[PDB]
Amino acid sequence: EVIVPRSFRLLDELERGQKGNVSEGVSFGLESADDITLSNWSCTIFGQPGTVFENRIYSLTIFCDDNYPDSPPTVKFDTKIEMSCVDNCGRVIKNNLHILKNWNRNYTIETILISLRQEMLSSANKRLPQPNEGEVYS
Amino acid sequence: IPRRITKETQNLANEPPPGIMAVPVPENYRHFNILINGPDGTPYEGGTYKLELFLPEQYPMEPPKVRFLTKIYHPNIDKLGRICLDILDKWSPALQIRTVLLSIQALLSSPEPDDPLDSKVAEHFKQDKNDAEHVARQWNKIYANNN
Amino acid sequence: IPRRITKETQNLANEPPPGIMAVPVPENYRHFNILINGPDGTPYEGGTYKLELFLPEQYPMEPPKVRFLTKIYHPNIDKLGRICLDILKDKWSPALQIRTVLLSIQALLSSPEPDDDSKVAEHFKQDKNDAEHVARQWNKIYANNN
Repeated sequence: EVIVPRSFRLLDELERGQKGNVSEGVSFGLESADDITLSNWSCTIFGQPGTVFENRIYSLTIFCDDNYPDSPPTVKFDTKIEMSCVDNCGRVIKNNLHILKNWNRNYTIETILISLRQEMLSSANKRLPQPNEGEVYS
Repeated sequence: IPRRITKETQNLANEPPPGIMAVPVPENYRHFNILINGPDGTPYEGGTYKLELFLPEQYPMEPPKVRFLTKIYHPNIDKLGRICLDILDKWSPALQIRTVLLSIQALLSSPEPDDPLDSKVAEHFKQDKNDAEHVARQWNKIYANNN
Repeated sequence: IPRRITKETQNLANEPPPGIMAVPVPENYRHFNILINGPDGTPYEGGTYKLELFLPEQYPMEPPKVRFLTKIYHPNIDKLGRICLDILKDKWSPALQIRTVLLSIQALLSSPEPDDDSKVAEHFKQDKNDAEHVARQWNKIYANNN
């Protein structure tokens, strides 16, 4: 098997995100334009139409550590969101998200963003009341 | 003007916890200015840290809001000074402003990099504790010199 | 473990082009550490530039992946060390090898291509001498041997 090193793996994901060659409702790029380690990712997921999350954008931050992609990155929302997999500080609970709970190296930052958009559709989160549009954690 | 807020205000001014100072802002009894000394035996030793505390309308039914104004290199405090404390869902009217400030003070002595709020800072504390504390000690020197 | 990759690895180690050094990473035979000397008569003169190169699954039908690790002020190299070069993009051929890629990057340091929107490229367009002055300072900061 061909082992793609961390740096080139992250550069490939960056090329995809920057191009707009991404899934619908998700966007991802680097938090800092000159972050050579490519560790801190500024992300966005769009709220699912027909749910309480609809018509609003959620800014969030994903951090890939030195063992990525062999180990899961950490996820944290900047825009305030009420969900089963998100704690009161915005951090995604690893156990409450299947792709983070059982991480595979083939999963990407995109995969995480899509999986969060899916969790919006679940019966537990679908009708759950949300704070005002554009609120940050405090 | 609730009786509890006035009592807590007086309790903090007359009998403050060691290394902690808390006074309200004139013409806003809900706004608080906090000074916490960096604990001994930590990279923050000798430093003075500014914090702001807001009491919401529903207090003490709802928890207060707190964040650092002074920059600090700590795995459980983000770049904007925000913290992640359970007692701010695990909140109860049984707890007081004094409880929150003591909890923040305790956090400076007990950083938990495995339970991080700033993942970048946290990875540094895990990979190289000495160097992370060194950076934190330098931050203390330049950002927390005197208030 | 292809015969070509081994042959190229040995060729780069035994007959390296002047100012070029390439050696695979012990953990990964397809991942290369690279040094390229800053060419004479450039703002990068005397500088030691680190790069990493990866040979992807479809090599040699597709080009190697390459980036600078040493920060550089150059119209064709961005803030992450990514390189705007034809043979890395569309103009690749299996007849070209790692050697050719490294030589092209080296040549690119001597012959910048400022007509290939970027803030850096615009700076080289408007004031070449001042942009090279900035580049010379970055070379001292980022590309020394100490």
